[PDB]
Amino acid sequence: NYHLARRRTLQVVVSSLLTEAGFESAEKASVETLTEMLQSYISEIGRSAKSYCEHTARTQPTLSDIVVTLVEMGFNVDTLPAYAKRSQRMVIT
Amino acid sequence: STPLVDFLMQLEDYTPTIPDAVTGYYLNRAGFEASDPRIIRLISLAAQKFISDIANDALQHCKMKKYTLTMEDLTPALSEYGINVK
Ligand SMILES: [Cl-]
Repeated sequence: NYHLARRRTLQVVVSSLLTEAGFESAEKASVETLTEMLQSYISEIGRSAKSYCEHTARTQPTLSDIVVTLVEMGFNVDTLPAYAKRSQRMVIT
Repeated sequence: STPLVDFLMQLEDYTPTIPDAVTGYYLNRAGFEASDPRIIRLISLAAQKFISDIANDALQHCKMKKYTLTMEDLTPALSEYGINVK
């Protein structure tokens, strides 16, 4: 089913992120926590972005809109470019 | 100079660890939708970093005693993300 597939995908994502952070193992509870926090954060961005973009006169959301949304959420966008370069090296296994 | 817009432009090049479809699903679930796939990728990377920051925070705790993430180390890293404090 689709929910299973998503959960498995996020598990692998979290696994990759933990491996990159320097962890070799993890308690099941910690993986479950971060899997939950990951999907919920994406949804939170969605709500925030929805709320924000409803103020613009343009039908289509822009990248600029999303950057501002992240700032509104207190996300430090200044650090993203550096992070994106590392992530590109990252591998799933 | 311009390290941010340089990043935004080549979003089409990056392939985040989170598939676009999965990020898309959770965004569309919050009622947000975007045709520009760079928007999806930006959000995927922000979400990834959100978790990476927590993982790094946890590791720093684990270094205060080859590395195992435990709830003992992860719990303190969640202090800003609990109940809404007024
Ligand atoms: Cl779900």
